[PDB]
Formats: sequence, C-alpha cells, structure tokens
Amino acid sequence: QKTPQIQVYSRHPPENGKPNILNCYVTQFHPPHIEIQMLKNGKKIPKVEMSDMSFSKDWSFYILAHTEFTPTETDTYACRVKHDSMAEPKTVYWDRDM
Amino acid sequence: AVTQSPRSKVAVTGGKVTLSCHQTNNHDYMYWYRQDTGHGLRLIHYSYVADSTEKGDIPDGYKASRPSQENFSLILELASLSQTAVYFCASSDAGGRNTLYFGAGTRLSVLEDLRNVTPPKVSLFEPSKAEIANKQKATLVCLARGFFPDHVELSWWVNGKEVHSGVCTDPQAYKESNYSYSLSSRLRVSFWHNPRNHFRCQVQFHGLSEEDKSPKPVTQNISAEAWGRA
Amino acid sequence: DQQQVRQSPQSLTVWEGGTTVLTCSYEDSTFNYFPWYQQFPGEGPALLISILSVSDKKEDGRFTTFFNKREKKLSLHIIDSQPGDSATYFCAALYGNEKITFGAGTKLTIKPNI
Amino acid sequence: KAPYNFATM
Amino acid sequence: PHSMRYFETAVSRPGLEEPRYISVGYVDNKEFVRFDSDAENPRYEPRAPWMEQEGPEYWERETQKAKGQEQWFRVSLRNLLGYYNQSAGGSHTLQQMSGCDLGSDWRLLRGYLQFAYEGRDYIALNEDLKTWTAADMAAQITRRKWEQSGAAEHYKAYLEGECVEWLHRYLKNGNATLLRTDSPKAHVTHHPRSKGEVTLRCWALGFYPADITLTWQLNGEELTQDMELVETRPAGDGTFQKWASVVVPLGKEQNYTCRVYHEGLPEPLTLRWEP
Repeated sequence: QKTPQIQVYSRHPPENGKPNILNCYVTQFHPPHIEIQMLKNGKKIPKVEMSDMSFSKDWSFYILAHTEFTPTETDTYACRVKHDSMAEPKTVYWDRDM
Repeated sequence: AVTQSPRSKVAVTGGKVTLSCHQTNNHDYMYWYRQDTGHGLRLIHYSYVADSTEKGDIPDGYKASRPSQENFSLILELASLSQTAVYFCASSDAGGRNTLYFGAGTRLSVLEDLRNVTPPKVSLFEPSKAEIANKQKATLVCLARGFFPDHVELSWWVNGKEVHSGVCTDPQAYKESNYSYSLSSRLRVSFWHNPRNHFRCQVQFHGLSEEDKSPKPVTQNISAEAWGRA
Repeated sequence: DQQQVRQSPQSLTVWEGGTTVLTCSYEDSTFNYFPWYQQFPGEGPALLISILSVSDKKEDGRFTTFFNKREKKLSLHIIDSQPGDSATYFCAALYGNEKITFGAGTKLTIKPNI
Repeated sequence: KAPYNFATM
Repeated sequence: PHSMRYFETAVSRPGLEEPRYISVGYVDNKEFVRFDSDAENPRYEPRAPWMEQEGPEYWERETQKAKGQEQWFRVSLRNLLGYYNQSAGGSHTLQQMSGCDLGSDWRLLRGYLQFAYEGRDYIALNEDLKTWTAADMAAQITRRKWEQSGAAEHYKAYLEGECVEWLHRYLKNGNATLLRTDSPKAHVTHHPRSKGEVTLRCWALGFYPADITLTWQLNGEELTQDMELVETRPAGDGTFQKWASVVVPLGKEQNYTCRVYHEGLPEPLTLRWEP
C-alpha cells in the first residue's frame, strides 16, 4: 500500500493572463482507487480531464489530471488527493517557480 | 466428475425435452456438445458463469441454462427429428488450453410417432456342455432382441450384487431390421456347477415416461434367469 | 462451409499388433496447440495426449503425435495396437485461449489376434 | 500480440 | 535493446459489478494497444497511429483473447479470496506483467511473466522459463497447481515464440514513429530565496523520450549531495519536463553551470545564469 507522490505544474511556461493547462501528476500509489480534485481558490474546478489508468514496473499506479487555466497575479490553484494509504487528504498548491 | 441425466430419452416431434448436467470440479466453463452417429463434437451452447449462457456453433433449435455453477441444462422447446443424436456435457477451468472433462453421454431419439416402439425379448442360453468339459468354463450368453430404438441398459446380476469382471457385453446394438435392434452379452465363470448360485440377465428399456401420450412400453426392467445345472 | 479440422479416415480397422496411423489437417495456420481426445464406446471423450506448434513430436509410451507446421498437418501413431485401443480418436486444434475445435473423429477398431 | 493464461490461480 | 510488455489489471468491486479488467500493451515502453472492460463497447484499441495498419481479424481475435483473460482473472481473484481466507465485500487487485526483451540480433534476451496480488509479488516465472518462485503460502498452492498442469511449457512457448515473432512485426510497422525524439529547450531561473543565499534552477522542457540527466557543477566538481531534483513529469502534449536546483550565495551565480544530457540532443547543453 504505497502513498501517492504529487506534482502540480503547468504545461506551458506560465504567463499570467494567458491560457494554459494545469497538471496534477499522481504516482507511486496502490491500490488503484484514488480521488483527485483540482481547485481554483479553494473551489473545485468543474471539468477535469484524466488519463487512463496505468502502472509502473514496481506495480504501483500513476495518473495525470489536467484542466484549462489562466493564471493571474494572485489566484491560488491546487490539487487535492484522497487515497487509502493516507489517513487524511493531501493538498498541494501550484507554484510557478516549480 | 461430470455426470449427465437422463442417460437416454425418447421423444415425439414437437415435445419439450430437457437434458441436464451436473459437475463437481468447481469449473466455471461448461459446454453442451452434439455428436451424430459417433462422429463430430459440435458446440451448441456453453457458459463461463451463472446465470448467463453463450451461443456455440450449432445453437438453432436449442436453448441452454446455467442455474448454479454446478449445473447446466440444454432445452429443446419443440423437438424435431433432426435433433436425434447423442449429447455431451463438459467442464473446464477458465483460461486457455485447459482440458475438457466430458460427461458419459445422453442418447436422444426423436420420433414421428411412438408406434414402432417395442421392448426387448430377453433370452438366456446356458453354457455349452462342450465348453464345460473342454476348457472348464461356462459362458452364460444373454440376448436382447426385437427392440426399438436402441435405448437398452444391460446389467448382469447374480445372488443380488454384480461383479463387473467377467462381462463381455456388446458395444453396439445390431440392426436386425429397420425397426428392430438386438444386443448380445456374455458372462465368463467357472462356481456354475453348484445349484446354489443365482444368475440373472436384466435389461432396462429406456422407453416412454408416464407423461407421454396396447402395452405402452414405459421405462422398464425385463430379466431372465437360471439356476446351476451340475 | 469451413472444415477447420479434417480427419481421415472415418473408420479404420487393423489387426492386433500393428501400428495405427491417424491423420489430420487443419486450415488455420495460426493454430498452436493440438490435443487428441479418445472416446471409448459408451464413455465420454477424454484427453489422450497433446502437442504445441513449437515441437515436432510428443510421445506417451505407445501413442505418439506428429505435428508438421509447413504441410499444415498433424498425425497420431499408436505402435503396439491392442484391442484396448479400440475407440473414436478426435483431433483438435486452437489458437491462444480460443475454444477448442474438434474433428469429425476417426473410429478405430483393433481386431483381436484370436 | 497479447499473452493468454492457462490454469486459474 | 528492444522490448514488448503487456500490463494487465483486474479489480474486484463489492456489489453487482464484475471485476474491471484493463490490459495495456507496450512496445519499447510506448503504449500501442489498450483493452478496458468498462468501455462502452469493450475491445482492444490502437494507441499509436502505426497500429491502424492491422486488419479487423487482428482486433477481433485480440478482443476474444481479452474476454478469456477477463474470466481468467475473475476466477483467479475468487480463488485468491479463498486462499488468504478473506471476507466478502472487499476490493482486491490482481496484476500481471508479461513480455520479452530483444537484442539487435533478433534473439530473445529475457522472458517475463509475473503476478502481484494487492501490490505484493505473488508468483513469477524464473529466468529459465521452466520453474516458479512463490512469494507466500497461498502462492505455493498456485505453484503446485501449475506444475501439475504444465503451465510453464506454454508460457515459454508464447515468450520465446510469439512474443518475439510479434515484437519484430511491430518494429517494422512503426519504424518512423519510435525514431521520433524532441530536444530539450533548457533555461535557468533565479529565485532570491533566503537572506544571503539564492536558488538557481535549471529547467528542461519540450523533450521526448522521458529519460534525461541534469547536473549542476561548481568549478569542475559535481554537486549531487546539495542538489534538489524532481521526478520527470509529462507536459500532457507528449513531451516531458524536469528541473534540477541548487542553493548558492548571492554574487557568485556565474560560478555554477548546469548540464543537460539527452538522446535527441546532438551535443549536451551547458547553461549559466543571465540578467
């Protein structure tokens, strides 16, 4: 039962005001059942595209969530993940420098 | 073990007939196969779990049914003459190339009318007295004859039980006429001189059931017997 | 229509002690597993012996099968033909985990010495 | 092409 | 240095629904086929454009293979519940990895057939393709069952034969597409971080395939014990992203050089901070 690793990052280099794609990347987890939420200012982003299920050579699964986003000088974005291996949901905020 | 029932069945064209199968292999895949006069094993319907069944190569006129994992049934709603054949159930584990374990068989005759049906005349011939003196062995012959169609189960019986060792009972019936079959059977023994030993040739005729529409020849046991001639 | 497994002959009678040769041709060149089923009178078919594409012969004692991918034909040879061996012999082929496809079966009578 | 399994576990 | 791999998953679900079965095929670690039992109309589907070559029969028969596998995993899951004497109304995962490695001489290097139950190794075919390794006691039951049925002979026949035959065919069919690479565009960023120190960070973007190396160096030497490195991550367009980073003193940023190694690069990029 492996605890998920998360990364939150944009597809294109982030230029606030300009269209883009925000990614949540969740890997090294087992079992396959997981819940991923993408948030805009604390609030659930409605339509989030997801990749198909896949696992690694070590047996653990991974998955890419993403949605369209236009970054601004102040809006916070984040990815929130729930999974059997964690007693409580982990939240990870977007950071243009990472 | 795969075990079918009934082992034989006679039916009228348009009747409902229902073959059953049980197995205790805890297998998921079960099959109904059709053989025609000793040749062919064409798949009719199969199933990989209850309560579903799937079409085989020869499904027309047939319907299958899987109530348990243990049981599987083929059903003819209106029996035709063309569904006269022998039927085999089988089971197998899921996955590839697993071996089919087959039941022992179910014979089905389908007939226009039940007029030509006739139970067998059972004869017991006492062992040749040339052989009794010569090789010191007694072949009690039994003959079933003049029956139709060939749906006859012939067992020997003695003082009560049956040995199964010593029986040279014919494989095939003989077609002594168009509506008339016949079936020879032997018993090889020494014991015979003694008149305390009982001997019996029983033949079970798998004829009509009581449901089915003159001595109406039902499923019946007609035997013939002798005592020891010293 | 499509005879995927063709068996020859239909009935074969031989004198006890001989060798029997049953033959079999399949159409689908992808088939890569071939079991033989043996059917004693009144009994149901039971698996006799089997071979995979990757081999040319398999042999269990008296019985021995000959696969041949090129001519696309398969055959069974029984060496000390006893009357015990009298039965219908069924040739089968399949690919992968697809369902088995049987022949029409060759009826073998081994006639006894006397 | 894909593998295919034989006996169940 | 080539390979094929088929990754297969079954998940039990409490309630009415049968287990979900997903099979994914990989060539040189590039997904090319997929089957999913939850799909509207479940069949194997092409993933790379180079598989649209194959004709109806290929799909139809591979689809029939999947449906047999599906039942195989359904039955195997049930048996495993029994072995570990597990209760009903649980969700349990069964997984299979299987395939062949290949030399440039078109010769089998290694065969793979292994399983996992609940993300722990359960049973695996050994390198010889004749014997088994069982992780626990439940696996040892399986091992015996498979020894008596002669399973390894059949897996072996697939691996050495069909896996290899088919890996050949696929590499010939999609030669242009596996050739593709994408050069990293890289740059350095400067992040006045603490009091006295800064963070220098070397990005690499737009690149494929995923494998890559980034190194920071201070005046000849390599800084591995003071560097932060992130797992390589997909952009979602097909390319990948990675960055490495170091904590240096302000004023002395010109000292430090980042380096980027990649297959599609005609020579490794070297990088320095600009104002």
